Amino acid sequence: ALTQPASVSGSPGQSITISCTGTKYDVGSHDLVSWYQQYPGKVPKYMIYEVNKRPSGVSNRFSGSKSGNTASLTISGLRAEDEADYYCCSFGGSATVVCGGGTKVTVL
Amino acid sequence: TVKTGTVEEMKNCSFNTTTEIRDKEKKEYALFYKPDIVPLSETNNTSEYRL
Amino acid sequence: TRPNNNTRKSVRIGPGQTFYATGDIIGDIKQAHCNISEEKWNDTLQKVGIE
Amino acid sequence: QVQLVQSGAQMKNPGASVKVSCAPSGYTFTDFYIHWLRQAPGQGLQWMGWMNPQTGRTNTARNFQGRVTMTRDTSIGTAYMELRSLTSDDTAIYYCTTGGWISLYYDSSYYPNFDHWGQGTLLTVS
Ligand SMILES: *[C@@H]1O[C@H](CO)[C@@H](O[C@@H]2O[C@H](CO)[C@@H](O[C@@H]3O[C@H](CO)[C@@H](O)[C@H](O[C@H]4O[C@H](CO)[C@@H](O)[C@H](O)[C@@H]4O[C@H]4O[C@H](CO)[C@@H](O)[C@H](O)[C@@H]4O[C@H]4O[C@H](CO)[C@@H](O)[C@H](O)[C@@H]4O)[C@@H]3O)[C@H](O)[C@H]2NC(C)=O)[C@H](O)[C@H]1NC(C)=O
Ligand SMILES: *[C@@H]1O[C@H](CO)[C@@H](O[C@@H]2O[C@H](CO)[C@@H](O[C@@H]3O[C@H](CO)[C@@H](O)[C@H](O)[C@@H]3O)[C@H](O)[C@H]2NC(C)=O)[C@H](O)[C@H]1NC(C)=O
Repeated sequence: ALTQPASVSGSPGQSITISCTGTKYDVGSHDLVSWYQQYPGKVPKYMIYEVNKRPSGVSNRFSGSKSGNTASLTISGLRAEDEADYYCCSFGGSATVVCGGGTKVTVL
Repeated sequence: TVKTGTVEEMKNCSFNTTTEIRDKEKKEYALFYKPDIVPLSETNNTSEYRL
Repeated sequence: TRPNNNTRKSVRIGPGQTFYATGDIIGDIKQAHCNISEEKWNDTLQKVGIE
Repeated sequence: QVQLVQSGAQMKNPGASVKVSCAPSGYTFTDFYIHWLRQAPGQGLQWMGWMNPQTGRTNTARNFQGRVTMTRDTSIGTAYMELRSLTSDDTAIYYCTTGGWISLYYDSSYYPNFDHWGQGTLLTVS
């Protein structure tokens, strides 16, 4: 459940975006969207908790947004450290949270 | 005891309600608050209650 | 406010009458509460004291 | 800092059922929800259920209704998750994660704020 693109790429120094989309119930009803980074073979990491707020330790390169039944992360100032998978998890059905399939980032 | 967890204020009551047809009764339930519910008389402190 | 996400289910009784009662609480458990500012209430009791 | 310890790797035949265990450290156990997550090998994250350690209330996704049950022991300071009716497709990494903050006045259960993640444990069905 919940749709996400498969992959995205760009050169160093560029900025890219990763999008997530769901029904009017999951993402359209609440501002509860969070983005998790995962390097391969590692536990995920914690990037964005509410749709456009960061925790401590996360760079300002990352920022999020919402529009209607869809939301998207923004990665700015690309470098080799940003080569990792990114998943979105958002408020789901009744009292649940549903997570997307994930997007891979390739820095040329 | 909703989903493995206790709720202190609401009782899950089950009662035999009458269908549209006068002959056939049906077993039905609903979550009644406390205050609305009182223990029933003439029983040995069992789980029998009334409005 | 009443934080919890009550549902609502209808119980058919008799010829066409229905009886609406809670069916489930699809979420977590809460406390119903009312909030007042402490500073404003201190002012509104100080002035009532003066008058 | 805070750490979430989990059980070691597991191996099973189909239909055996497994009770995975989690043990948070560094914060009061009953101050934050516990959210259970799954990651099949090569697949994306999937959400299983959350738990209220203060009162044991729990909820699970529609595709695990009855198939999964989770409980806890506040004295030990640990949480358990029983998965039932194992198939070969249940081979996955299982994560124990720290959710929102419990409070009596607003439902923070469904908040996707997984602040701290367990090390993850591999369950194998074959
Ligand atoms: C009636 O009155 C009562 C009594 O006043 C009201 O109850 C109060 O309601 C408040 C909310 O309106 C509630 O506030 C919460 O207090 C806790 C206490 O610690 C606080 O943590 C909460 O704030 C966090 O969560 C919110 C969620 O949106 C965030 O917006 C906020 O920025 C905080 O986020 C940080 O902490 C979270 C803790 O879970 C993290 O999950 C989150 O991601 C974020 O990051 C931290 O962790 C990161 C690592 O993961 C780290 O890098 C970073 O630096 C951060 O440390 C929230 O403010 C009061 O607690 C509550 N009071 C009581 C007694 O229950 C009631 O609402 C009123 N009702 C009405 C209708 O008005
Ligand atoms: C509070 O509870 C209400 C229900 O009492 C929750 O709303 C319900 O959310 C579900 C999402 O799983 C909706 O289900 C969907 O319904 C459509 C048809 O409307 C169907 O095509 C989908 O396949 C799915 O079954 C349900 O309709 C919706 N009901 C209402 C009345 O809105 C709500 O999400 C809960 N909110 C919280 C914060 O707990």
